[PDB]
Amino acid sequence: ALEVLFQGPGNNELSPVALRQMSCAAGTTQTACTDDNALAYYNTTKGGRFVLALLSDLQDLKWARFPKSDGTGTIYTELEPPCRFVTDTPKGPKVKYLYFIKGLNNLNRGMVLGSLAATVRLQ
Amino acid sequence: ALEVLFQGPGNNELSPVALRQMSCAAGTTQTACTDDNALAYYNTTKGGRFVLALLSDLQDLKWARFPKSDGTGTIYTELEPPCRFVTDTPKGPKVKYLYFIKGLNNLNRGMVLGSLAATVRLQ
Repeated sequence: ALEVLFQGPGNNELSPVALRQMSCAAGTTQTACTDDNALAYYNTTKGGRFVLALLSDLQDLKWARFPKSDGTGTIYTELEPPCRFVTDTPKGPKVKYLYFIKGLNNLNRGMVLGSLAATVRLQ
Repeated sequence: ALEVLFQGPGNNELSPVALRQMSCAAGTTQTACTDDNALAYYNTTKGGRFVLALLSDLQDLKWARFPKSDGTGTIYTELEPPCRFVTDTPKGPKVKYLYFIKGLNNLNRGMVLGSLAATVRLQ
């Protein structure tokens, strides 16, 4: 499914890599992050899991929480004010909110917007 | 086919719009732009046709030429150094070169990279 063109690994070459999806817990505060109520889109990277955006039904989200792979702790990441779009889901049309990670650069912001576009448009 | 999520028209809403494709003439110099040897991806915009990137088989391109819609003249746009990727075409695998318009901002650069990604990856 979802893909993005990675600027790399070498030269000026372009490699398609997967924009993977995982369930995650978000909320209005760090304490608020209870159960799984959003979908995080991420790249695997030199740091590890790099999360670019969350997709959720809620519009109040300001925080997302991820447990480290290893199991040695958790990370709380700040979300930007969301973006709303409509997509025709199996249960009918619904508003979805797209939260970019706070501080996400314009290139990665564009990669997500281009990558999701065909599936938002599909009915 | 190709789509991108437009940040607009209002609020923080997201609208899927088509990333349209048109044949065009490119070359190593402005004079070199002879016949149709590339594919320009463009948005329709408040200025008119906004071209974001060219896709071509040639790797020597530095210029692209578009006749104005109206017919009152032509535009020569400067291309950035290209990016190469491989895609399995009906005639087998071929290298393609992606030329971003000179000065293209990172958001639009990312939108193109994300939008093309699923079709590069497909066989």
